[PDB]
Amino acid sequence: QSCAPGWFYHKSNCYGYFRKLRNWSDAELECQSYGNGAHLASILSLKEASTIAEYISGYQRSQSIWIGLHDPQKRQQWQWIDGAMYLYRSWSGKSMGGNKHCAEMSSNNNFLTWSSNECNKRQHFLCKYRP
Repeated sequence: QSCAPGWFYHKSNCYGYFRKLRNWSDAELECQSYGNGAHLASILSLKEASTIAEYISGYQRSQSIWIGLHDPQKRQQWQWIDGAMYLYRSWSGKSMGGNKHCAEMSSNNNFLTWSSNECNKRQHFLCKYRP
C-alpha cells in the first residue's frame, strides 16, 4: 500500500501506467480518488514529457495513453487540471483539432502525436501522485 511494493520511484515521486480501458472521466476520478492530488500525467513543458516519454515512449508498442489535458468550457483553450498554462506550444507537422473535451495520443501516429477525442472513449491512462 506504500510507494515501493512493485512501484517504481522516479523523479522522487510515485507514478504508474495502467493497461485498462477506462474513459477519461473514470480514469481521472480514479486518481483524485486518493485525494493526495493524484491526477492524469501533468505536463507544463517539453522537458518533463521528454523524460517520461523516454519511458512510456512505447516505440516498441506505442499504446493510446491519456494525459491531464482538457478544454475549459469550449473557450478554444488547452489547459491541464491544475490549470497549467503552456507558453507557446510547438506546432508544426501536426494538428490539435481542438482537443474537444479530452485530448489523447493516437496509436496510429508513431510520433505519439496528440489528437482530440470525447472524454467517453475507454482507453489506457497514466496516473501521477505527488509525495
